[PDB]
Order: sequence, then C-alpha cells, then structure tokens
Amino acid sequence: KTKQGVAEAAGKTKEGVLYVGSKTKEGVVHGVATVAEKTKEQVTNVGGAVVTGVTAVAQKTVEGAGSIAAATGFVKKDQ
Amino acid sequence: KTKQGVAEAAGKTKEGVLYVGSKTKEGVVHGVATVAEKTKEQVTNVGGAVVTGVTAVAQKTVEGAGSIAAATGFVKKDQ
Amino acid sequence: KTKQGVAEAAGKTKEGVLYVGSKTKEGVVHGVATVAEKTKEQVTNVGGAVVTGVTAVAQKTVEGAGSIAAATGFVKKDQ
Amino acid sequence: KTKQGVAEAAGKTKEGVLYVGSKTKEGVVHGVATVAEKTKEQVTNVGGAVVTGVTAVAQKTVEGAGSIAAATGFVKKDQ
Amino acid sequence: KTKQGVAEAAGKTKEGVLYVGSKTKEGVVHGVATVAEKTKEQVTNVGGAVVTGVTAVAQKTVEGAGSIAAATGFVKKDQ
Amino acid sequence: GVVAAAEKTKQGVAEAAGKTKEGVLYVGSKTKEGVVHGVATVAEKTKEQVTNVGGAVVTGVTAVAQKTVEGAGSIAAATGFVKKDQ
Amino acid sequence: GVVAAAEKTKQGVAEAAGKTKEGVLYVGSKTKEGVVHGVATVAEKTKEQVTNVGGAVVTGVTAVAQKTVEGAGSIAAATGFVKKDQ
Amino acid sequence: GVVAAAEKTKQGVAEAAGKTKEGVLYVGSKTKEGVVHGVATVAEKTKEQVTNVGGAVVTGVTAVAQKTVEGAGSIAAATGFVKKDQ
Amino acid sequence: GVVAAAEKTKQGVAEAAGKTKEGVLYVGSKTKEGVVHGVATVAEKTKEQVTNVGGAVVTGVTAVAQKTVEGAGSIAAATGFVKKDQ
Amino acid sequence: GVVAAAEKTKQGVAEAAGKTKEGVLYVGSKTKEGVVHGVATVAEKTKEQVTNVGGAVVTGVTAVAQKTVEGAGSIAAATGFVKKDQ
Ligand SMILES: Cc1cccc(C)c1NC(=O)Cn1nc(Cc2ccccc2)c2ccccc2c1=O
Ligand SMILES: Cc1cccc(C)c1NC(=O)Cn1nc(Cc2ccccc2)c2ccccc2c1=O
Ligand SMILES: Cc1cccc(C)c1NC(=O)Cn1nc(Cc2ccccc2)c2ccccc2c1=O
Ligand SMILES: Cc1cccc(C)c1NC(=O)Cn1nc(Cc2ccccc2)c2ccccc2c1=O
Ligand SMILES: Cc1cccc(C)c1NC(=O)Cn1nc(Cc2ccccc2)c2ccccc2c1=O
Repeated sequence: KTKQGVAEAAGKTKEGVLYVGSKTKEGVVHGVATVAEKTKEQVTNVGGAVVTGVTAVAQKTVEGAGSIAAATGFVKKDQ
Repeated sequence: KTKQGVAEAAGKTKEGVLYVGSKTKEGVVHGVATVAEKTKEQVTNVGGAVVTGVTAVAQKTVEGAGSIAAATGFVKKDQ
Repeated sequence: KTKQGVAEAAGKTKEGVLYVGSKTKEGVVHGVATVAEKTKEQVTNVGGAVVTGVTAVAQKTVEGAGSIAAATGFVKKDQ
Repeated sequence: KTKQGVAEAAGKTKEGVLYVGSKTKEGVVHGVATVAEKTKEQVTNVGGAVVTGVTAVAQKTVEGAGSIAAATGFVKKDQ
Repeated sequence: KTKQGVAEAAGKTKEGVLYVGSKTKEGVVHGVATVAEKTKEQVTNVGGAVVTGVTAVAQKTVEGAGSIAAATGFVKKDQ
Repeated sequence: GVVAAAEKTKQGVAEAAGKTKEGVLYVGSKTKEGVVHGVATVAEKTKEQVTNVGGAVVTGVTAVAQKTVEGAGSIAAATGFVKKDQ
Repeated sequence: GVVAAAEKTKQGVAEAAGKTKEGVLYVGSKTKEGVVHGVATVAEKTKEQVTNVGGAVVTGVTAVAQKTVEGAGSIAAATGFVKKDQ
Repeated sequence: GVVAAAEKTKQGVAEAAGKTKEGVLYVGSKTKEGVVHGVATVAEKTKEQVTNVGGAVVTGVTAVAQKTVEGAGSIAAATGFVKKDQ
Repeated sequence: GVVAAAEKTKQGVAEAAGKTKEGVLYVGSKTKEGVVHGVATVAEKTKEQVTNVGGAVVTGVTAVAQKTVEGAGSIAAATGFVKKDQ
Repeated sequence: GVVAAAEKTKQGVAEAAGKTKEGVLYVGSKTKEGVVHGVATVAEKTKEQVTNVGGAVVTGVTAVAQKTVEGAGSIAAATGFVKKDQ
C-alpha cells in the first residue's frame, strides 16, 4: 500500500453532537487581490514581450514529466 | 493498492446529530479580485505582445506529459 | 486498485439527524471579479497582439499529453 | 506501507460534543495582495522581456521530472 | 513502514467536549503583501530581461529530479 | 475653473470634473454582521420552572442573531410607560 | 484654477479635477462584526427555578450576536418611565 | 493655481488636481470586531435559584457578541426614569 | 502656485497637485477588536442562589465581546434618573 | 510657489505638490485590541449566595473583552442621578 496527500478523519460517539470533516488542497491558488489607483503606464514595444497584468495559474498533474505551469512574458528564438 | 489525493471521513453514533463531510480541490483557482481606478495606460505595439488584463487559468491533467497550463504574452520565432 | 482524487464520506446512526456529503473540484475556476472605473486606455497595434480584458480558463483532461489550457496574447512565427 | 503528506485525526467519546477535522495543503498559493497608488511606469522595450505585473503560480505534480512551475520574464536563444 | 511529513492526532474522552484536528502544509506560499506608493520607474530594455513585479511560486513534486520551481528574469544563450 | 485640453494628437482624451465624491464598493469580499455559527448543546435531564408576572423571560437553548440599522435590538425588556411627545 | 494641457503628441491624456474625495473600498477582504462562532455546552442534571415579577430574566444556554448602527443593543433591560419630549 | 502641461512628446499624460482627500481601503484583509470564538462549557449537577423583582438578571451559559456604531451595548441594565428633553 | 511641465520628450508625465491628504489602508492585515477566544469551563456541583431587587446581576459562565464606536459598553448597570436636557 | 520641469529627455517625469499629508497604512500586520485568549477554569463544589438591592453584581466565571472608541467601558456600575444639561 501507499498513501500520498491523503486526509483522513474518524469519529465515534454514543449520545450528543459529532462532526467529522476532511479537506484536501493540491495545486490551488487562493486569495489574489490587486488594486491600481491613479497609476500611469506608458509602454513602447518593438518585437518584445511586456506583461503588466495579473496572472494566476494553478496546475495539478499526475504522471506528467516536463510540464510547465506558467510561462509569462518571454521571447523565444531557439534554433 | 495506492491512494493519492483522497479525502476520507467516517462517523458513527447512536443518538443525536452527526455530520460527515469530505471536500477535494485539485487545480482550482479561487478568489481573484482586481480593481483599476483612474488608471492611464498608453501602449504602442509593433510586432510584439503586450498583456495588461487579468488571467486566471486552472488545469488538471492525468497521465499528461509536457502539458503547459498558461503561456501569456510571448513572442516565439523558433526555426 | 488505485484511487486518485476521490472524496469519500460514510455515516451511521440509530436515532436523530445525520448528514453525509461529498464534494470534488478538479480544474475549477471560481470567483473572479474585476472592476475598472474612470480608466483610460489608448492602444496602437501594428501586426502585434494586445490583450487588456479578463480571461478565465478551466481545463480538465484525462490521458492527454501536450495539452495547453490557455495561450493568451502571443505572436508565433515558427518556420 | 508508505505514508507521505498524510493528515490523520481520530476521536472517541461517549456523551458530549466531539469534533474531528483534517486538512492538507500541497502546492498552494494563498493570500497575495498588491497595491499600486500614484505609480508612474515608463517602459521602452526592443526585442526584450519586461514584466511588471503580479504572478501567482501553484503547481503540484506526481512522478514528474524536469517540471518547471514558473518561468517569468526571460529571453531564450539556445542554439 | 515509512512515515514522512505526517501529522497525526488522537483524542479520547467519556463526557465533555473534545476537539481533534490535524493540518499539513507542503510547498505553500502564504501571506505576500506589496505596496508601491508614488513610485517612479523608468526602464529601457534592448534584448534583455527586466522584472519589477511580484512573483509568488509554490511547487510540490514527488519523484521529480531536476525540477525548477521558479526562474525569473534571466537571459539564456546556451550553445 | 477647471480646464482640460488636448490638441494636435492622434489619440486624445480630455476630462474635466469640478467636484467628485467617491462611494463604497466591494470586490470579491465577504461580510458577516450579527451571525451565529456553530452552536451545539447537549442536555440529559433538565428541570426548569418559570413563574412570570408582568415580565419578560427567555428560557432554554436560545440562538438569536440581530442586525438593526435605525432601531434597538433587545432580547428581554420588561419596561413600562414608554411615551414620545411630538 | 486647475488647468491640464497636452499638445502635439501621438497619444495624449489630460485630466483636471477641482475637488476630489475618495471613498471606502474592499478588495478580497473578510469582515466579522458581532459574530458568535463555535459554542459547545454539555449539561447532565441542571435544576433551575425562576420567579420573575416585573423584570427581565435571561436563563439557560444563550448565544446572542448583535450588530446595530443607530440603536442600542441590550440583553436584559428592566426599566420604567422612558419618555422623549419633542 | 495648479497647472500641468506636456508638449511635443510621443506619449504624454498631464493631470492637475486642486484638492484631494483619500479614503479607507482594504486589500486582502480580515477584521474581527466583537467576535466570540471557541467557548466550551461542561456542567454536571448545577442547582440555580433566581428571585427577581423589578431587575435584570442574566443566568447560565451566556455568549454575547455585540457591535454598535451610534448606540450603547449593555448586558443587564436595571434602571428607571430615563428622559430626554427636546 | 503649483506648476509641472514636460517638454520635448518621447514619454512624458506631468502631475501637479495643490493639496493632498492620504487615507488609511490595509494590505494583507488582520485585526481583532473586542474578541473572546478559547474559553473552557468545567463545573461539577455548583449551588447558586440569587435574590435581586431593582438591580442588575450577571451570573454563571458569561463570555461577552463588545465593540462600540460612539456609545458605552456595560455589563451590569443598576442606575436611576438618567436625563439629558436639550 | 512649487515648480517642477523636465525638458529635452527621452523619458521624463515631473511632479509638483504644494501640501501633502500622509496617512496610516498596514502591510501584513496583526493587531489585537481588547482580546481575551485562553481562559480555563475548573470548579468542583462552589456555593454562592447573592443578595442584591439596587446594585450591580457580576458573579461566576466571566470573560469580557471590550473595545470602545468614544464611550466608556464598565463591568459593574451602580450609580444614580446621571444628568447632562444642554
Ligand atoms: C434597548 C432598550 C431597552 C430598554 C430600555 C432602553 C432605554 C433601551 N435603549 C434604547 O431604547 C435606545 N434607543 N432610544 C431611542 C429614543 C427613544 C426611546 C424610547 C422612547 C422614545 C424615544 C431610539 C429612537 C429611535 C431609534 C432607536 C432608539 C434607541 O435605540
Ligand atoms: C441600552 C440601555 C439600556 C437601559 C438604559 C440605558 C440608559 C441604556 N443606554 C442607552 O439607551 C443609550 N442610548 N440613549 C439614547 C437617547 C435616549 C435614550 C432613551 C430615551 C430617549 C433618548 C439613544 C437614542 C437614539 C439611538 C440610540 C440611543 C442609545 O443607545
Ligand atoms: C449603557 C448604560 C446603561 C445604563 C446607564 C448608562 C448611563 C449607560 N451609558 C450610556 O447610556 C451612554 N450613552 N449615553 C447617551 C446619552 C443619553 C443617555 C440616556 C438618555 C438620554 C441621553 C447616548 C446617546 C445616544 C447614543 C448613545 C448614548 C450612550 O451610549
Ligand atoms: C457606562 C456607564 C454606566 C453607568 C454610569 C456611567 C456614568 C457610565 N459611563 C458613561 O455613560 C459614559 N458616557 N457618558 C455620555 C454622556 C451622557 C451620559 C448619560 C446621560 C446623558 C449623557 C455619553 C454620551 C454619548 C455617547 C456615549 C456616552 C458615554 O459613554
Ligand atoms: C465609566 C464610569 C462609570 C461610573 C462613573 C464614572 C464617572 C465613569 N467614568 C466616565 O463616565 C468617563 N466619561 N465621562 C463622560 C462625560 C459625562 C459622563 C456622565 C454624564 C455626562 C457626561 C463621557 C462623555 C462622552 C463619552 C464618554 C465619556 C466617559 O467615558
């Protein structure tokens, strides 16, 4: 047997109130906040890559080799 | 046997109130907020890539190799 | 046997109120909010890619290799 | 047997209130906040990569070798 | 047997209130805050990489060798 | 006097505002005002006797959540002679 | 006098504002005002006797959450002769 | 007098503001005002006797959370003759 | 007199402000005002007798959290003759 | 007189401000004002007798957390004849 990333909960009682709960989070992006007030942005681009926004990426993969979650704002000229 | 990313909950009682719950989150993007107030943006682009918006990407894959979740704002000229 | 991303819940009682629930989230984009107030945007584009909007992408795939969830604002000139 | 990243909780009682809970977090990005007020940004780009935004990437992978979670703002010209 | 990164909790009682909880955090980025007020930024880029934003990357991998979590603001010209 | 001008351009925006007053705004926010959450009570053998004569009595397992804007929130009020003139 | 000008450009923005007053804003925030969370009570054999004559009594397991803006929040108030003139 | 100008440019921004007053803002923040969290009580054999005559009594397991803006928050108030003139 | 100018540039920003007043702002912050957290009480055999005549009594396990802005926060107040003239 | 200028550049920023007043700001900070944390009480056999006549009594296990801005925070106040003229 093999357990990986397993949340387990068990409870037992006779009389009363019993609560059992389990939660799991894998590759989760939570709570991203961004505020821009009275911001001046001047961009001149000639053949390049410019990123000024908000990017939130969450990736979960099984048996995946060589995977890329995020690739933001790049110039690639491989030969 | 093999368990991966498994949420398990068990409860037992005789008299009363019993609550059992299980939750699972894999590759989940939650709670993204963005505010732009009185913002000035001037962009001049000639053959490039400019990104100024909001991007939220969530990807879950099984047996997937070489997968890319997000690729934002790039210039690719591979030969 | 093999379990992956499985939410399990079990409950037992004799007299009273019993609640059993299970939830699963895979590749889910939840809660994206964006506000733009009194925002000035001037864009001049000549043969390029400009992105200023809101993008929310959720992808779930099984046995998929080389899959791309989102590709936003790019210039591709592969030979 | 083998346990890795496992959260386990067990409780037992006869009369009263009993609460059992388990939580797991793997590759989770939580609580990112950014504020820009009265900020001036002037960017001139010629064939390069400029990144000025907010990037939040969370990646969880199993049996994945050579994986890259985030690659932001780079110029690649491999031969 | 082998245990690695395992949180375990057990409780027993007869009468009263009993609470049992377990939490696990692996590769988690939590609580990142950034404020820029009245900031002036002037950038001139010619074929390089400039990064001025906020980057938060969290990666959890199992059986993954040679993995890179974050690679921000680099110029690569390998032959 | 508030003046905004833009002349001899390709793309031009000119905005002029005399007086401006912003308002309250919520974006992806959660609020909880007067909320009762997660109350558990277990009783086996309770003997309760109440003898009330012209009064307010609150007895037993009580869970009250109140949210008032322009009024008063009370649970038990045994008063008398409440008058408002003009 | 507030003047903003922009002449002989390709992209130009000119904004002029006399008086400005910002407001309150929430972005991805959580608030809890008057919140009761996680109350557990266990009682086996409780004997309770109440004799109330013209008063306010609060008895037993009580969980009260109150949020008031322009009023008073009370649990037990045994008063008399409340008057507001004009 | 507030003047902002920008002439003979390619990209130009000119903003002029006479008076400005910022406001309160929350970004990814949590607030707790008047919050009761995690109260556990165990009682086996409690004998309680209350004899109230024209008063306010609060008895037993009580959990009260109050948040008031322009009012008073009280638990037990046994007063009399409350008057507001004009 | 406040003047800001920018001439003969490629990218130019000119901002002029007469009077400015910043506000309060929270970024990724937590606040706790009037919070009761983690109260545990165990009682086996408690005998309690209360005889109240025109007063305020608070008895037993009590957990009170209060947050007031423009008012008074009291637990037990046995007063009389409260008047506000004009 | 406040003047800021920038001439004959490639990238130029000119800002002029007459009067400026900064505000309070929190970044990744935690605050605790009037907080009760971690109170444990164990009682086996307690005998309590209270005889109150026109007064305020607080009895037993009490946990009070108060946060007031423009008011008074009291636990037990047995007063009389409170008047505010004009
Ligand atoms: C809660 C409670 C219980 C028993 C004894 C008392 C004194 C209180 N407290 C209050 O009534 C506080 N109050 N007073 C007034 C003014 C007023 C009160 C009574 C009669 C005439 C005028 C009021 C007016 C408009 C909207 C709200 C309110 C408010 O909330
Ligand atoms: C809570 C309580 C219980 C028993 C005894 C007392 C004194 C109090 N405290 C208060 O009533 C505080 N108060 N007073 C006034 C003014 C007022 C009160 C009574 C009658 C006429 C005017 C008031 C007016 C408008 C909105 C709120 C309020 C408020 O909240
Ligand atoms: C809590 C309590 C219990 C019993 C005895 C007392 C004195 C107090 N304390 C207060 O009532 C404090 N107070 N007073 C006033 C003024 C006022 C009070 C009574 C009658 C007429 C005017 C008030 C007005 C408007 C909104 C709030 C308030 C407030 O909060
Ligand atoms: C808490 C308490 C219990 C019993 C005895 C006392 C003296 C106190 N203390 C206070 O009432 C303090 N106070 N006073 C006043 C002024 C005022 C009070 C009573 C009647 C008329 C005016 C007040 C006005 C507006 C908002 C708050 C308040 C406040 O908070
Ligand atoms: C706590 C307490 C208990 C019993 C006896 C006393 C003296 C105190 N102390 C105070 O009331 C302190 N105080 N006083 C005043 C002024 C004032 C008080 C009563 C009546 C009329 C005016 C006040 C006004 C507005 C907001 C707060 C306050 C405040 O807090």
